Amino acid sequence: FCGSMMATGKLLVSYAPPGADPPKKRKEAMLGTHVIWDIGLQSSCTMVVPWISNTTYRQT
Amino acid sequence: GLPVMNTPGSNQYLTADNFQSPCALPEFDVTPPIDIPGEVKNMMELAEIDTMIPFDLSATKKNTMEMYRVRLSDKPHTDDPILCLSLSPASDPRLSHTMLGEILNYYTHWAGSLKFTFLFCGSMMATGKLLVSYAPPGADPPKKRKEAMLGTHVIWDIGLQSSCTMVVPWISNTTYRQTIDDSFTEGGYISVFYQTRIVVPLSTPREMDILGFVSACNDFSVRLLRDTTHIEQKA
Amino acid sequence: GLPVMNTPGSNQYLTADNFQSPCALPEFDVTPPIDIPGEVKNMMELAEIDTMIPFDLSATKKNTMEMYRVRLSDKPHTDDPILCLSLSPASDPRLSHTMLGEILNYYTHWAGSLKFTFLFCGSMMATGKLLVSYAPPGADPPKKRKEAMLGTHVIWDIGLQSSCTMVVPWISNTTYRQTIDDSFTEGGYISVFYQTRIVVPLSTPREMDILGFVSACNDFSVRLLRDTTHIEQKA
Amino acid sequence: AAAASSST
Amino acid sequence: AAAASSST
Amino acid sequence: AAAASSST
Amino acid sequence: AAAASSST
Amino acid sequence: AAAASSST
Amino acid sequence: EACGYSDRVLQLTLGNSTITTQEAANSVVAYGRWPEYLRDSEANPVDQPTEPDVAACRFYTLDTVSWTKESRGWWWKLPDALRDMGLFGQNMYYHYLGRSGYTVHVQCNASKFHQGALGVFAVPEMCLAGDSNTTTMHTSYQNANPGEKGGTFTGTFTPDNNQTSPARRFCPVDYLLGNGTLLGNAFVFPHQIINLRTNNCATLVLPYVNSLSIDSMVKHNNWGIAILPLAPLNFASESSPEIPITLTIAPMCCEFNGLRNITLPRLQ
Amino acid sequence: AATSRDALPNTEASGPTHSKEIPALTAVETGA
Amino acid sequence: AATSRDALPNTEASGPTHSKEIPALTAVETGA
Amino acid sequence: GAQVSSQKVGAHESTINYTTINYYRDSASNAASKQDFSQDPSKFTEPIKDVLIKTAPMLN
Amino acid sequence: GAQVSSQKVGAHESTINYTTINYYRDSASNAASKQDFSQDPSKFTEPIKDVLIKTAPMLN
Ligand SMILES: *C(=O)CCCCCCCCCCCCC
Ligand SMILES: *C(=O)CCCCCCCCCCCCC
Repeated sequence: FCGSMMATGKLLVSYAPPGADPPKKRKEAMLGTHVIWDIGLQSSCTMVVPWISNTTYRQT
Repeated sequence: GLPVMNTPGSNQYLTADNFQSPCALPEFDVTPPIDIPGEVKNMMELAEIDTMIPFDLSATKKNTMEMYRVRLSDKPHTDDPILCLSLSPASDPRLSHTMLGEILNYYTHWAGSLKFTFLFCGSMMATGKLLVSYAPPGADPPKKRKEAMLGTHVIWDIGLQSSCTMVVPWISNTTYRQTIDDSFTEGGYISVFYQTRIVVPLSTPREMDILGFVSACNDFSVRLLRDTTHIEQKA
Repeated sequence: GLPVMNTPGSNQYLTADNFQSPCALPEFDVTPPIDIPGEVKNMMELAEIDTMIPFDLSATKKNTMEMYRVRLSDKPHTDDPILCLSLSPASDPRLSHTMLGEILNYYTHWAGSLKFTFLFCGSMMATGKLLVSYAPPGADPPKKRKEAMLGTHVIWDIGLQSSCTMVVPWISNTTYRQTIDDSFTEGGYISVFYQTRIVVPLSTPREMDILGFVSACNDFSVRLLRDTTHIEQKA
Repeated sequence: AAAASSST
Repeated sequence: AAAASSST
Repeated sequence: AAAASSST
Repeated sequence: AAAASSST
Repeated sequence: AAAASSST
Repeated sequence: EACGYSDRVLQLTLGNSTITTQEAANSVVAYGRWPEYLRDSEANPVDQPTEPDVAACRFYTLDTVSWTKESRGWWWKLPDALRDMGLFGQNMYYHYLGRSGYTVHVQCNASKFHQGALGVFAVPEMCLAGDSNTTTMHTSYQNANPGEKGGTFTGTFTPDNNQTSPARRFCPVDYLLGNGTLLGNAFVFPHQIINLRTNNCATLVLPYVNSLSIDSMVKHNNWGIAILPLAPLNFASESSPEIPITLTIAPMCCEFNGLRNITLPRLQ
Repeated sequence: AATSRDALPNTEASGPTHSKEIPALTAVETGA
Repeated sequence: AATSRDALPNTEASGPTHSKEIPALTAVETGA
Repeated sequence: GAQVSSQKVGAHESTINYTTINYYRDSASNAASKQDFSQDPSKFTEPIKDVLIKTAPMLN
Repeated sequence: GAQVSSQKVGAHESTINYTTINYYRDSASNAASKQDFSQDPSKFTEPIKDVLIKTAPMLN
């Protein structure tokens, strides 16, 4: 987050494994893998996208 | 005399009390017991015995021998119910006068698992598969095999072992249910269906009867003794 | 029979008595307890919990959410009171309906130390120092910081720790006080003042609220159980 | 007590 | 007393 | 009890 | 008696 | 009983 | 902590969901009891329970509501507010019986120049009062269970009078906690306060509470979540400030008994 | 030795089955 | 001692969390 | 001659006891003890000459 | 089966006792003993996940 120190906010970062309608609304996005990021002193937030695959390797 | 102070309850007569009292025939020579067969120690022993369910209380069949017979036939497969029953062992008209139902009407509360056994009374040449279901309360009461299938059930295959038992497991929110029709303590739905169909050869009867029995499991109990509504003395 | 002599009190019914009596449902199968969360053993446990004081029972504010809010402002220093309160935990209108006040109206007598906690609900940019006072009874009730200062007090500095607690120590002639307005067992005066003043920067609200809570200390007790006046059944 | 009470 | 008084 | 019962 | 009469 | 019956 | 750690900064993870907060005021565990599964000694239904675990015991975010100078308060019931939430709602409607605990995370951030205080209360058996003065205990199931969107408090009791065709709904006056008791005493219930100068979230861990080990989740709500403005929203000098409040809730140690066909409730 | 007020039997945990034991099938003609 | 063809680290099982350890929050300004 | 027995305690406020003394010579005067025994239903539920094993075919 | 306990003596004229005997089989018939236990209010007054030290900052 590169806003000012006086700016606050909560954001949600999502990952949805394939196979359904790609999320277009927080409601859908919420149902999969996610992190609710709270903006504050720790400037940054990390979301891990876990290896979730049918195949052992994916194509590039 | 010893100083005493009468407390409340004094001189009253509680019909459920348990005190001593003077004997009117002192030193009476009591006739001893002999060892009569068939002694009972608890009313629940009687509830554990199978008794026949009057499934068909339809207007022309009720209060007659016909009420005990569920007629089946070799007709083509259908997903419609052979019979539907509410699990209200004391209040449902079909269970209320069975020995289990009768004992339950002397008590306010019941709890435990029940078991329904069905007997096929068709000919040896008749075959068939039926499905016996129990649906815990709270959804649409089953009207089609498809719904009924989703709950507790047994697929009965007709053969040498004449009969089949389905256990209705104790599944309740409350620790005890009431012996009356009551939504808060509703028990669910029993229903029977054709899995495949009854099949007979030629020269064989195409219709036949099944009979049903209910009894209590060893985990069944009752409490709060009460008067029954199954007898009265109008005047 | 054993010679006995009935003493006075015989056949009476004291509602506070403690005797045995015959059971109307013998051998009833009692449903066991489960471990429900939140068990209480003594009513004083509830008195030790903080509940919000309706400080402003002014005519337009009473019986509304506003009664709980003590409004402050960034106005210049004054030695005049923000609020004044009598230490009559059961009878003063501001304390009488708090959970402490409510429990106290089921008892005739109280004793122990109390504690008032105040919460500042202004913005983080607002600063200020306030003085919270307790004056034991017997003199002119404080109307100016100068008087209030001379008794038991706490100077509260507003900052990260949002709230401040002042303890009102048990200071009494009698061993217990009455749960009613009464001069012989009067408890004194609680009052709040501005030590310096509330200061805000620009672009900041100049008025804000504080909230107050009361709870009992571990040395607090009550006695002589009685009916409350906080409920009735006219007809 | 022994004595407590006589018994029969 | 010992005997108690029977106990169950 | 022995003493507690005095007896006569 | 000893046993039970319990005492507290 | 011994104890519990206190005596004075 | 000399190596960094603090009361105000938490990370909660349940299932595939993680919440972070840098401005908490600790966490509350209701009555000091952490959610748990039903013990054999306390068990009642004899059938093998369904335990959805990560599929249902994760964080569901409900619809964000908006706090303003005129807001009087909001309420929700559990499990009702989660009845349509993914695999939790499905397991709920397929079974006769169910039990669950919850982690409730209320989210409301603002700025160093705003002010205001929200009281967040978890009430066991939160029976609310109806809108009628001619009949009692008459709010309809549909009106009593708003689902995820919840309901709201009013500052004024205004009695439904259409006697011919009654509203049949709650009329919860804020200073009476919608139930005839004074709001100032709701602090005897498990709670937290979101005071904008101090914190931006409230976190409550709620055990399963009831007079039964397990019950009908469709018929009965175990907990009520009540959020009321203890001190009104205020900012700089704007007469109409607004800030969002978001509710995220996670079922915890939830288990279900009595499987059958799905319950299709008439909710309108 | 079992008394009228002793607790009833505990339910025991049981899992899936695929065997020749047939508890469910019986013959009431026997009188049992 | 780790060679280019050694297998990579195993994923370890991990459960629910409610604590003050904050893996997810960081500050990339540090250069890490 | 006092008889001490224990109560099966329902809702609680060690084992609790109660005391009984018979005042009359005739046992018919005695109250009911309620200290009763249970039996198993076999003689009614399974009166068959050959013992039944529930997992095996009732008829073989 | 008698039960002997001591009275917490208020205004005085060794420990003084009183005696109780249960006459009924059902524990519901029993009087109330009033021999009750106290608990500490923690679960209501301090339901917080992290133990609080009163001399230290509630928030740190
Ligand atoms: C066994 O009973 C020895 C202890 C006796 C205890 C006192 C009995 C109380 C009075 C009983 C008198 C009997 C009346 C027929
Ligand atoms: C334990 O109780 C042994 C001592 C008995 C003392 C005498 C009891 C007084 C009469 C009690 C009769 C009980 C009435 C149901």
